[PDB]
Amino acid sequence: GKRKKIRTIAA
Amino acid sequence: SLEAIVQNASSDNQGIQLSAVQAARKLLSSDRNPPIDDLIKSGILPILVHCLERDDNPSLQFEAAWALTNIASGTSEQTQAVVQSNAVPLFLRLLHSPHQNVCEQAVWALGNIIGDGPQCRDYVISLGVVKPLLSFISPSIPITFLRNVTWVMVNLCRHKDPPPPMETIQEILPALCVLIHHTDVNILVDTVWALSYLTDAGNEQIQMVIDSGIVPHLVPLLSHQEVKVQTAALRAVGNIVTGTDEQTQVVLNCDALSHFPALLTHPKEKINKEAVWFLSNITAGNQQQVQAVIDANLVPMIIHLLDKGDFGTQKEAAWAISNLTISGRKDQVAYLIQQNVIPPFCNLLTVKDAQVVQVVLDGLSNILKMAEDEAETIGNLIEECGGLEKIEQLQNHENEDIYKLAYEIID
Repeated sequence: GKRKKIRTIAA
Repeated sequence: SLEAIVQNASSDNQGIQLSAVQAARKLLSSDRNPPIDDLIKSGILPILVHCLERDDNPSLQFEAAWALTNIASGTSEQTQAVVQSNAVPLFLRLLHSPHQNVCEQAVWALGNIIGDGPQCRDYVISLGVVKPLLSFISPSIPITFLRNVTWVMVNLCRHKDPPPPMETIQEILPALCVLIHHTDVNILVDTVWALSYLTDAGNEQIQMVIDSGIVPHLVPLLSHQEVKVQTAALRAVGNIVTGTDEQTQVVLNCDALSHFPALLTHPKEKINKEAVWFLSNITAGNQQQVQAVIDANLVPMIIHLLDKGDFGTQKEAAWAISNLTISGRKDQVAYLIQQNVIPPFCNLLTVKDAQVVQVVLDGLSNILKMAEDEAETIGNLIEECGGLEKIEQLQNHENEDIYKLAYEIID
C-alpha cells in the first residue's frame, strides 16, 4: 500500500 | 500564527505546553497542506523530541510522537530531519511504554521513518526494532494497532535493493507466518504483500519462505472472499512457482490448482492474467506438473482465455501453451491440439508485439516437430483459421528470427 501515512484522528 | 505555538510549546506551564503541542499536531494533521517546512524552520523538532522522553506526562508523549509522525509522513527531507533530531532511539524506547496508545504512535512514527528508504530502514533495524515490534503479535493487542504493525512490517520488506539483512528477514518470516492466521482483510493483505516482496528477491528467499511452512496457509487464500487478498495471494504464489521445480511442487502439493478454475473465469481481467501467468510458470516445469495441470481440467479454460480474453491474458496464455509444447509429451500436445487450440492460437500472429509472435511461431513449430508422424492432419487445420495467411505474411516481418522461423517451418 502506502509507504508513509499521516495520522489525523486518535481514539 | 505559527510562532505562538512554538513559543508556547516550551512553556514550563504543563497545561499551556500540552495545548501548544496539541495545536502543532492539529496543524500538521487535519489539513491537506500541513505547514511542515515552517514548523521545522521555527525549531519545533528539538522541543518535540525532548517531550518524547517525559515519562511523567504520557499525554505529552503521545501528542509529541503524533506531531513527529505527521512530520515524518512528508518529504524525504522532513523524515530525514526527524531522524537527524535523534528521535529514532526515543521511539524505540517508547515501544516499551505501558500506555498502549503512546506505544502505538511510536510504532506509527517508526513506520513512517522506515518507509522513506533503505537508509532509514537499516538505521532503525540496526538499533533493534524487529523483536520489540514482533512482541506486539498477541491477541491482547487491538486490531488497529496490529494493522499498523503489519504495515510497518510491509515497509520493512518492501524495498528489494538493497534488501534488509537476511538475519532480519529470518526474524520477520515467523511473524508473517503467525500473522497469516488472521481473519482481518487488511492484515492478511499486508502480510501476503510482504511475502510477495520477499519472494521477489530470488530462489534463496523463496526457499526461505517455503522452510517457514507458510505455503500451506498462503495457498488457500486464493479462494478468499475478498478480491484484494486473492490478487495478493496469486502474486505471492506465482513468485514462488517461478522458482525451482521442487519449490513449484511444494506449492502444488498444497493443491493450489483446485483454486484456479474460479480464477481463470474471474470477472476481472487482472486475476485472469495473473492466473494464466502462474499456470504458464507451471507448464514450463517437468512433465509431471504439466500432467497435474491437465488433470485439473485447466487446459480448456486457458484455451478459452487465449481465444476470447483480453490482450495481456492472451499473451500469458500463449506463453502457457508454448511452454507446454516445449516441455510436454507428444500425447499431451495431442490433448492440446484436440481442444481447439490452433484456431485461437493463430489469431495472435497479427499483433504488434513481437514477443507474442515469436512465442506463437515457436509453439506451432515445436508441436509440428513433436508430431511429424501425423503432421499432415495438423497442417490442414491452420488453413481453416486463416493461419497460413498470417504465416506467409510474417515472412515479411522486420526482425529476422520471426521471418526465418516462418520460412523454416513452412514444410
